[PDB]
Amino acid sequence: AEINTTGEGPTNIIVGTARFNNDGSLANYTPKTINFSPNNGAAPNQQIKLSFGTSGSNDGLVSSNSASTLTGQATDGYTSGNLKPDAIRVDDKGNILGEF
Amino acid sequence: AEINTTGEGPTNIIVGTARFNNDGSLANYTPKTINFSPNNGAAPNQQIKL
Repeated sequence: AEINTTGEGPTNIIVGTARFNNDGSLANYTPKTINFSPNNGAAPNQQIKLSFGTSGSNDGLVSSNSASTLTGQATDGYTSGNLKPDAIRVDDKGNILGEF
Repeated sequence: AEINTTGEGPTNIIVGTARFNNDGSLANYTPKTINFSPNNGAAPNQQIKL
């Protein structure tokens, strides 16, 4: 897989920075986005946009005197699925359920 | 963590006073309140009142 455009420049690695404000609230962080090409036949140049919380808020990354630990993680996305005809079930109000 | 505004002035330390009346009943004590910022991402400038 590859990520960065050019010139740093091993292809794998991004080198950004991050700063926390005086009371541990985040100030800013860079890069906010990532080009990402899997290079395995998947559609190239997916554009992820990492999020680590709004400026000046506890919602994202937060520095503190206490020991550092990861918490939370979430993202968009699925895996391909297919319907199975043997199980269908109509319900009340007449919309037809399906169970992939 | 920090507490006092300015000018004494290590940030940590408050220097108040207290007086007791003639029979041991309290007379007065100062400061009656404390600004307090944890400085760990918690909401800054909590106002305690001792």
